[PDB]
Amino acid sequence: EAAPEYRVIVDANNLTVEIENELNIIHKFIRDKYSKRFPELESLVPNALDYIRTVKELGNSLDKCKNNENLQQILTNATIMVVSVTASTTQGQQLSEEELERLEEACDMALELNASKHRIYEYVESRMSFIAPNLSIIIGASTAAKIMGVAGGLTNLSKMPACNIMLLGAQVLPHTGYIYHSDIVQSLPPDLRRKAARLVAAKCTLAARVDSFHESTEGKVGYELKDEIERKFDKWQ
Amino acid sequence: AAPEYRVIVDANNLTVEIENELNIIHKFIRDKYSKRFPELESLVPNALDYIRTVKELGNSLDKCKNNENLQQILTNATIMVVSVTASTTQGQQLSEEELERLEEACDMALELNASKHRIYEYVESRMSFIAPNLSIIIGASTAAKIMGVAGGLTNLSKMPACNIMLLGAQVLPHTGYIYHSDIVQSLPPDLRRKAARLVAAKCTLAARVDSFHESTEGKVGYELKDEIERKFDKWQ
Amino acid sequence: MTEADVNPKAYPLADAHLTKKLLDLVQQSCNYKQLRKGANEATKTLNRGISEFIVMAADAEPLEIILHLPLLCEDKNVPYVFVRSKQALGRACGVSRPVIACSVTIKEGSQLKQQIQSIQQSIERLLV
Amino acid sequence: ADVNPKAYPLADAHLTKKLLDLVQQSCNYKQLRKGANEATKTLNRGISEFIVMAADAEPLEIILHLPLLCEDKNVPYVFVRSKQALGRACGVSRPVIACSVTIKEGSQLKQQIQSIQQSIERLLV
RNA sequence: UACUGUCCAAUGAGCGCAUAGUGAGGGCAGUA
RNA sequence: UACUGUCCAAUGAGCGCAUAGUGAGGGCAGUA
Repeated sequence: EAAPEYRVIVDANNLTVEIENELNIIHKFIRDKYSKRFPELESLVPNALDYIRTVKELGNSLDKCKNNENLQQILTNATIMVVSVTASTTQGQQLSEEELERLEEACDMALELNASKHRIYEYVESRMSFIAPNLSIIIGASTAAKIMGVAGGLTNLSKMPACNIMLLGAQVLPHTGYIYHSDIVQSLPPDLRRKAARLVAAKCTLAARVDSFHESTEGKVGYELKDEIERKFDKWQ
Repeated sequence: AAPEYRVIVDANNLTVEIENELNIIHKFIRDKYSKRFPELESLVPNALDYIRTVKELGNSLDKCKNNENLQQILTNATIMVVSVTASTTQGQQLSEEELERLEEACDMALELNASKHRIYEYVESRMSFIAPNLSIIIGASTAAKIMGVAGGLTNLSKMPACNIMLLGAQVLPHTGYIYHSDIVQSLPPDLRRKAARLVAAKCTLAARVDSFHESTEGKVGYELKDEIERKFDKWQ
Repeated sequence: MTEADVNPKAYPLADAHLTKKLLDLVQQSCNYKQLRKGANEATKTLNRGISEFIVMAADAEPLEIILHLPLLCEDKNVPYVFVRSKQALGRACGVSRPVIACSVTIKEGSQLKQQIQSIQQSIERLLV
Repeated sequence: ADVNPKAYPLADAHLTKKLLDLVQQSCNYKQLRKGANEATKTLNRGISEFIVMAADAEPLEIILHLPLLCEDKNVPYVFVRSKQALGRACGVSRPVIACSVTIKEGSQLKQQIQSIQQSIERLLV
């Protein structure tokens, strides 16, 4: 009916993935155009946001890795020692003001994207739990907004067999779709995934239907199915 | 260039085009002639034999008994049958325009036909020099087909049977030139998949044998076909 | 006590005597391969427009997990009826588990044609 | 007994064995493709380490193409006197007339393979 | 599952359709 | 394969790559 809220969230959800891509790429750009000085650091901390965050501080002068305050609060202290040793055993040269200026500038970018990212996820997870509360409980805010994006809204999403629902937005890996790459599935031993998907797929089809008619608004059915699923995951190792 | 094979592959193609034409003509001559002698269509079912006849008897149906030329084409049975059923013809004569056209179309069929054969005689007489052992298994024709799309007997020999089997598929899924060959075709349809695999397999062998022009008088090829023929006679 | 109180949304709910005829029919159509068992599987036969009727169990908890179906037999104008026991129904389709939805597929020149015929009429009768 | 001349290079009764328990070993490791067909596939795809063939396979020519794909991407290859043996070696009830050892990054066989690669070179011109 | 007998099998056993598809029993343990 | 015990199963068991692709044991009979 005109502008239906779901659409607004689907599109909203999408900017997050756009930003994953954008960050993923900014990651690669910084670790690269920085691996000129401290080329080793890359391999030391493999975590994007942290890395990007650190390299903004570290910067042009790399002495004093120990006892800095944000270098401290952004990093585990067990891994702040292992730098000062490979910081003295420096492996690269200082940077021009034109090569740094574009590194600092592309960090502020990284973080400012990251902010915007979370604060979009916050929006989607919220409104999603009002739109379709049970579906959400199982697979998650976003993934649920994705299956819905393409299904074209909770109504149709509902009238779909689980087999089809399972394959939503698939083309990397054959017959694996939004739910396969979901969070709740990927967090498993890879031999367990082709099964887990159909299990989750099918329960989602139940939630989806239950949400279609607006029952279990508090989220009951959702929580139940999510448990019946997690539990089967243990029995399964 | 000057790729001998490419010509053979190319020529073999006419033969299917001519084969297609002949078909059209037949369907045409059967269509027009049924105004003069309807029932004939089904006494002579054979495309070529049916033309040769409408060329022979033509507008005068009576000239078909005692007929020397006819007797060299049709069993006494069929002849004596067309002869009796043609005193009960059930269809009128033909106007010159209608007859000259149909007679002219017959002459065509036959000229095509007999030229198609002079083409086949070439394709075999060559296919057995470029790839003798191959030809003996599948058919000089079908051989030259897959060889055509493989682009040479050498590139053919550098292929997995699995692929060869697939040469020339777009009907049925993953049926290629081999699946439609004569050998693969001349059996009960369930036994045809196991059969395609087999034949593809054994051709990948002959193909390789012939990429080294060995067993040129044709040895390998015959033995291979034998092994294949018995594996069939076993299956029922 | 009368268990005669089932979720009202489960409409129409077969008369006991009717309920027999379906299970019985369903049991046969299972043997003539004119039967599909499943929530999901029934939904398919609806869309592909090859279901004569839909039988659902009011047992079905939560019920909404199959309520999407009645709204679909409206579209494709297919008769649909609820029987009382998902468990009773499973056993009819010949399944050790409960089955909350089944469909009797269409098929040409099947002896159960007039049987299905009747069943259908009898369902029509309560939807009206 | 002497083998058909085309069989070349042919491995010492020593090289023979060294090869066949490499092949066995690379079999329980996922790095083995067995069969003249599958053999060719991998040559084509540039992911072969070496080729082993079976100079008693008649007609010989039925594998002699493999040598010519070893020239496109330079890849080694050898002929062991018997295929029945090479079949036991690949883990099969039937004869095997050729086989190919896959390329896989970080394989503990990595050393024991190059050991063979370099061993065949010394056989060739 | 296992045993026997026999016929095939890297010189290739078995696969080959649908993926907005499929649609019934299955896993594991003990016994023969 | 039969039987027994347990778990899971139509509220879905099991399937799901590449077709110029796949890549190992399989069919039939008898016995348990």
